[PDB]
Amino acid sequence: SFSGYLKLTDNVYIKNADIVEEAKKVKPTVVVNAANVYLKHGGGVAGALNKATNNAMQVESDDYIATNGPLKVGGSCVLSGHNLAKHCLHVVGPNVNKGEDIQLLKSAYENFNQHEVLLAPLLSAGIFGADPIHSLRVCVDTVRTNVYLAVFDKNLYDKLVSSFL
Ligand SMILES: NCC(=O)Nc1nccs1
Repeated sequence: SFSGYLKLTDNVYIKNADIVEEAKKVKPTVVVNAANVYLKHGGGVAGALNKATNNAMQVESDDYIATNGPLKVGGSCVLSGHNLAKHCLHVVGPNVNKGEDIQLLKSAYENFNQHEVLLAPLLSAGIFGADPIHSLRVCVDTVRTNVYLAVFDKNLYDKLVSSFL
């Protein structure tokens, strides 16, 4: 199972790790993708997860969008986890760099509550522009299921742990 995680709360765990390498080692039931409404996995966590699937995640995502249309900001969809997980939960956190409502971050984390255990990144962090310290706070105050957070950046991981209330 998951190893080397620091326990933050009853159900939230954190590790300085690349989520792609973490998914390949663990092969969790659910890996969370930091998705956009179009499921266009170009950069950040999405680009890295998609590249690990040899673009199979993007091909599957384009078929999903052709059938269903775009997701809502704060929404999610369950697709295949390919070689990374049983399932991928594509969750859309607000992109602050696109002027999206930061209050949607709580709605985005609520999607995690439909899964008993997940491997996930901090929503809206990185190229999505939100404060990762705020994202971790919303995560621990919203998610009740078991979430294993992978933070790629060592310096950010240290800052998150040392500032955790
Ligand atoms: N290029 C790899 C990468 O970005 N991995 C990440 N793991 C967690 C968040 S970002």
